[PDB]
Amino acid sequence: AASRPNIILVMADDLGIGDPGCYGNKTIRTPNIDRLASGGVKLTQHLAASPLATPSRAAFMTGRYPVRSGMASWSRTGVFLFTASSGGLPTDEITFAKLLKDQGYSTALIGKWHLGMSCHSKTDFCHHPLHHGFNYFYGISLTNLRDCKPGEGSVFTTGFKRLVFLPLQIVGVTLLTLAALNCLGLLHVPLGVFFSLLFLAALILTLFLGFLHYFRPLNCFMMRNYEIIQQPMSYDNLTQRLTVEAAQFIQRNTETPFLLVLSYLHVHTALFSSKDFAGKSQHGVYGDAVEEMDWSVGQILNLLDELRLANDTLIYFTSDQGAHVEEVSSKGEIHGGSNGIYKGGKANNWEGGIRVPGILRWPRVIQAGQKIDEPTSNMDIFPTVAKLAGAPLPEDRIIDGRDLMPLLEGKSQRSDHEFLFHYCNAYLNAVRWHPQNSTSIWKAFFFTPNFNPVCFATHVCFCFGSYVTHHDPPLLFDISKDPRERNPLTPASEPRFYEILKVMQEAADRHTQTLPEVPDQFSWNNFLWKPWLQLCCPSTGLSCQCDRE
Ligand SMILES: CCCCCCCCO[C@@H]1O[C@H](CO)[C@@H](O)[C@H](O)[C@H]1O
Ligand SMILES: CCCCCCCCO[C@@H]1O[C@H](CO)[C@@H](O)[C@H](O)[C@H]1O
Ligand SMILES: *[C@@H]1O[C@H](CO)[C@@H](O)[C@H](O)[C@H]1NC(C)=O
Ligand SMILES: *[C@@H]1O[C@H](CO)[C@@H](O)[C@H](O)[C@H]1NC(C)=O
Ligand SMILES: [Ca+2]
Repeated sequence: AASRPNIILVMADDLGIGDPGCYGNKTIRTPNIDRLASGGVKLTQHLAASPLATPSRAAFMTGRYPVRSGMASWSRTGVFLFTASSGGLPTDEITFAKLLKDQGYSTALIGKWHLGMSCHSKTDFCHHPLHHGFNYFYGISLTNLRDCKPGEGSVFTTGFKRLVFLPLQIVGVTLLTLAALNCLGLLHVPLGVFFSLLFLAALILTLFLGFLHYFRPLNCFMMRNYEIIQQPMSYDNLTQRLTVEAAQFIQRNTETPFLLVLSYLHVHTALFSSKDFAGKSQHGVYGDAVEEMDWSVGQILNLLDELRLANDTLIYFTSDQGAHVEEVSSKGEIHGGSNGIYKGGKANNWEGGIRVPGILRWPRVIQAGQKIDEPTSNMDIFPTVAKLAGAPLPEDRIIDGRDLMPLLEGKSQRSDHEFLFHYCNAYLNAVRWHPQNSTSIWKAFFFTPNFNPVCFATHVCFCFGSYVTHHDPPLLFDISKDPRERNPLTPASEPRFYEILKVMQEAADRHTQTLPEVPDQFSWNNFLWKPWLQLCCPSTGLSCQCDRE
């Protein structure tokens, strides 16, 4: 409360809840992170506001549901894939960084943003971290992907199939058959038609070739504030370079309260390690990466000790969302991570994607070794940190996040989340319910995905319909009793079935009455590659090579 301690927010990319040591895993080496759970609280029911990178991060930064800022899509694209697109965290939203920055904190973002860059001009940076509360930024505007490192890139495959291969095949077959018929004297085919097919194939093929050659350079680069330092992004000691920038930040603020947000690229698809982690792993390169990530955390702790700030510094650890279930290469390699006993993962509202690692450590205040089980949200630190810094919560808008200091200081035993909603981009998927006078977790599902190999089909389940199956009355679970979420409830729990789904179903109805009309930050105009938005470090246009790193 107006304490003004140092705040370190550490967010791992896609790290499953069932991967760290302090959570069940027995083979992975996540020491420094366990050396953070034993020193404080371990959230056992930490819920990310979304299964995708962009919206989850959007919710974290704002403490508001992705829909309030219109940072969730209705299409199959739930995250930004082009640095040169105009969609981003709304210029009118307020991040906890801006909040802390106004109270005089030194703010820094090290690593991944994934909330847009510019709007109308390549340099307006309307959505850049420096126009959302951060004084300093070292990292990447978009996100790490297979395509950022030559060896895979099956991120676009589904589209490559529908947009290039298949039509390339229709044209091809059409031309081969037209040639046979014409050659057989069953049809006269004018040169003008063969020309039209060749032309169309050349065009589709050139665009596809263009895409393959430029995607990586135009979308995978390193930045330092408003400038490109490395294009394309190199993996030479990436996790190490983030740490140094993080470490260097803390150090230049040993006497000023500071806010550090370390958003690692790990362990998002396209794993990697330094010379020091390559090989020794559990379930492959992923483990090699996760364990490298942990070495980074530890590196920051020892610095906190070295500088004697560890005692008056709030540290938090989490993952933007669950580990990727359907993430396996072609030559075999099984990536993605694990979410333990839980069902689902990255891209669906099944615990495995909603649930997630949540750790808090503040020596001077939080009782080390503690363990909370009440339902907590990804959006909860926005209000928690605002208080810590004495920054006032915004009153012109609603905040879904709930301060969690009373829960971590034992001043309270129940979290203010008896009604949590689970969206799937713009689509209101599930709905949780921790009844006031009970310890049961009622979870309804207005719909559910449709796991591909009975969702390796499209690489990621959706929220649309052609891959979604609605329910009426709403399907219902009781994660409190059945966490594994491997058995719907209707027989025994039938004495209050229609009863509960009446109190829950109303929530959504009364809830959706606070969802204002806001622009779709994920519309086609805000998601598509805009040439005039492309940052190109060397020359002008598209031939951007950079490495000031
Ligand atoms: C006050 C901030 C205004 C930001 C928007 C500025 C729009 C005009 O700015 C111009 O936009 C062109 C198209 O993107 C660019 O090619 C020019 O280099 C840029 O100067
Ligand atoms: C974007 C991909 C579109 C694929 C559609 C291909 C339709 C076939 O192509 C069309 O075939 C006609 C007769 O064979 C020709 O007269 C047309 O000029 C030709 O464009
Ligand atoms: C530990 O992690 C590996 C992959 O990193 C995974 O295969 C294993 O299942 C995890 N252990 C648990 C808790 O299931
Ligand atoms: C560490 O990063 C530096 C960057 O200059 C590089 O020279 C070195 O080889 C890296 N360590 C590795 C991967 O051996
Ligand atoms: Ca992610």
